[PDB]
Amino acid sequence: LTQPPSVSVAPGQTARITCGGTNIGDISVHWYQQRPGQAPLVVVYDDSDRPSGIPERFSGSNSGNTATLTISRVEAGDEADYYCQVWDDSINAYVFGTGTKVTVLRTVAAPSVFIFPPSDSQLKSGTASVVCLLNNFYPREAKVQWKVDNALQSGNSQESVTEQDSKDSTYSLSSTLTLSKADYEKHKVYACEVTHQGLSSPVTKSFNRGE
Amino acid sequence: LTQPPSVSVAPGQTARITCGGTNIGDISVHWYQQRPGQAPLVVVYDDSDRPSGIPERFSGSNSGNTATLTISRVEAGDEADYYCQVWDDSINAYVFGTGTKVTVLRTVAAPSVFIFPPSDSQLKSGTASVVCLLNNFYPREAKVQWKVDNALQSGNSQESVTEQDSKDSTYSLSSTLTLSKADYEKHKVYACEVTHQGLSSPVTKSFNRGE
Amino acid sequence: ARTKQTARK
Amino acid sequence: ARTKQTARK
Amino acid sequence: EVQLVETGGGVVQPGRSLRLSCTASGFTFRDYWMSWVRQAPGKGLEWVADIHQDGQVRYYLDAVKGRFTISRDNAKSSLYLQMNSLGAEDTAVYYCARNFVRGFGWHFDLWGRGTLVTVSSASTKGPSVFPLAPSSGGTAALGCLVKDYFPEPVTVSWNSGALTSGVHTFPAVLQSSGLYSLSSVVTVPSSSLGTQTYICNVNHKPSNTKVDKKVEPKS
Amino acid sequence: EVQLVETGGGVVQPGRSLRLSCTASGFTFRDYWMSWVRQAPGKGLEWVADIHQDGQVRYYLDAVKGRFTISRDNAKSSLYLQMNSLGAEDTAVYYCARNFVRGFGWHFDLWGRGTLVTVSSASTKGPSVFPLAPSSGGTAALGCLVKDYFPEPVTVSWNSGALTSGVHTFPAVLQSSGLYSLSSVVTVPSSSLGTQTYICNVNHKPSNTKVDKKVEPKS
Repeated sequence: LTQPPSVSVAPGQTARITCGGTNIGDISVHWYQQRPGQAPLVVVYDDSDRPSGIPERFSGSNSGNTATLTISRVEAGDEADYYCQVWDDSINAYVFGTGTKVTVLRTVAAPSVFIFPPSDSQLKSGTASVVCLLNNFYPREAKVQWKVDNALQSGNSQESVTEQDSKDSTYSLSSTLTLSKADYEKHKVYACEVTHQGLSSPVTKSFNRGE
Repeated sequence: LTQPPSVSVAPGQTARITCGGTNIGDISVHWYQQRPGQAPLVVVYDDSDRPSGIPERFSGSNSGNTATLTISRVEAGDEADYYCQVWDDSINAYVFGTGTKVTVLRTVAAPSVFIFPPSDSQLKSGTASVVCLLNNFYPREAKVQWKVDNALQSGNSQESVTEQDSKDSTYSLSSTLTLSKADYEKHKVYACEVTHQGLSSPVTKSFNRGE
Repeated sequence: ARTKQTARK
Repeated sequence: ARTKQTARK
Repeated sequence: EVQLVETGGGVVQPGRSLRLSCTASGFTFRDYWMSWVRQAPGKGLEWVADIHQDGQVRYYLDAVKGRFTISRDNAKSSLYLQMNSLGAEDTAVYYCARNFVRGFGWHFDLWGRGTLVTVSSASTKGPSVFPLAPSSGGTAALGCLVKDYFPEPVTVSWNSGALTSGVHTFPAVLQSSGLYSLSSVVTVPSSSLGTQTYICNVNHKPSNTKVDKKVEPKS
Repeated sequence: EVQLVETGGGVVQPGRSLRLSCTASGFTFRDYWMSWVRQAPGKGLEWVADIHQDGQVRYYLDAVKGRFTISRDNAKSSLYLQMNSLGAEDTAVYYCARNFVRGFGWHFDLWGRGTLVTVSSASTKGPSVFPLAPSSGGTAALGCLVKDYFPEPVTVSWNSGALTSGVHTFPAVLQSSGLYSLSSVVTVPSSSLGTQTYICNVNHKPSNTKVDKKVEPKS
């Protein structure tokens, strides 16, 4: 069953998530909400009924070749993947839609930047991990650049980004600079420079090794 | 759905009850047992499953245009009407078969005959009911003849017959002779004569009014 | 038939 | 559709 | 404990209305489709109507579409059948039934004992109960004669339910007067006629009539 | 109380076998069709198999027909999935799910939290946990660095579950060494750095590894 990969909507406004399939209107459609790392949860079943617990803002319809999940008065808590589902009596199989990520639009928000030196514990193993944290920002696009004794680093870092926070709709990001203990001790100043639309000019957090 | 009106079987032997309908084999069939004056009770559902409580002697099959309820090792307790049932998705209706009475064959058994005079209570209302009871006999066919002062009565009696007894497979019968109090007091000897295959010659029970 | 499908020709 | 029938062309 | 109980049956005039109630106990009523199924005297089961858990989606037998309304009150755990424009073809025992599909197919997995609706122009009439007194081989017979009631049904028990063995309650016969009559008898050991007390308990719900009668040998 | 709990996940070699168990609590297990549903990392839900209440009627996704066997033990309230001839396409979170039709359509009304099966030639490897120590506006950040484990997943909680506000546990990144690494951080008021104790609780079930680490400012 075919679903748009994503739908985004401003808070308080209405998200519409379609589920396409030939003559899907002829049978019952159900919808699951899945938060990242969580189990799917029924939010609408039998085309348009709601389990107890589920807010009245969730409604469904189903006709022709398209079932539709409608989320009114969208709030941050509604960020999730949504899957439609039918049962197919011709091959005795349950069939799922490909899923739709709902993103909630919010205002630009600047990251809080933090930098963390490698622990003493890790150094005794010959590896230095330097972690830069961008906390609670929006939009998701951000540029993190590492500098070591003011030398721009390349090819020795990796980034991870959270899913949209379920309360304030922001993202967070961690960047890890990995060096051998030997290369780490060769230099003094470890800097994380952050460029982002919430920042009028780049923000740099740094430390001097040995403090 | 089409069912034979009745099936009879000897104790310990096997009763087969068919349920006919076009392509009935393509869907699930269920079977209800109904004892006289009782609610229907599921004995086989989903073609061939048994609810808990139901003896393994009840089995079902379903194929082509005919579902079949099979009762093995039949006993008196299995006397009842049996109904098949499907659900019809083309008109959103439950559909029942016309039902099958199962009769258990047993040996000929002679009736116990009893006669009852009208009560004093009833006489004060101007009507005499004389009741003849044939208790626990087989087969069901019986001839009851009323005689009043040895005059064969006609047109003034009615009979009632029980369903097959659920323990000994017999029948019982009541015959009521109804007379006005005036005609009742005009005569002396009230007799009930019973002819039946369990009796080598007719059996007469009688009373003399006023005793 | 032991099937959840409901159609019957 | 809110129906117990299961067929879909 | 788990059970369905129909009320609201009895006589009703042709063209008039009657409403049946079904009271559910012992289970979570609002989780189930519920149905009415009927059976005319001596006839087969006939499906009448379904109602969805939330009370709006409803299905009807053609012959009652337009005249019958099925409804429910989950807060009261109750099912209703509003019957209008009744005719003789509607005369039947009406069963309340629970809908269930376990593995594969929808069926009825719980039934009420049913209530008889009689469509008739005639007034209800409660019965007169007369003793069938025993004549005093090792076995004596006694009983009650339940006479001249309308409509059906009458039920008879013996010693408030204690006496069940050897009881025969005959089908009613329709008398020339247009009223029904029924006998209930029971065979008991003769050696109890002077000892054991025998009371028949007659219930004619259509006329709200309940009669007990004790039966003796006379002299 | 009403719940499904999957076990038996972790790494498994291609061509080899793994058996998942699902333990049901809080409901009458034998009354329900039960199913397995899977989700490859970052992909959509995919139905795998159904099993009838009585354990014999079973349905399978084509891609697993012949290699997977679904079975159940009602006495144990347990669902099983025997997976053979595993390949990379079978790598996924496997969910235990209960089948139900209330009004009209069959769906899944109860899910387990799922267990990740990783098909890989490589041996399990538990993580090393290192502190991300806070630098001592009103808010300080601290956390744990969970390094060099395989396969996924790692879970991290803070103060045995007490600390949930302001926690961010990042998706793992796949390092050039072929091992995963993950950070979990939390922002707390600075005025607690000398007062409140902060312990990260790391669980790597595939290697049966559990590490707690307390994080301080240093000097």
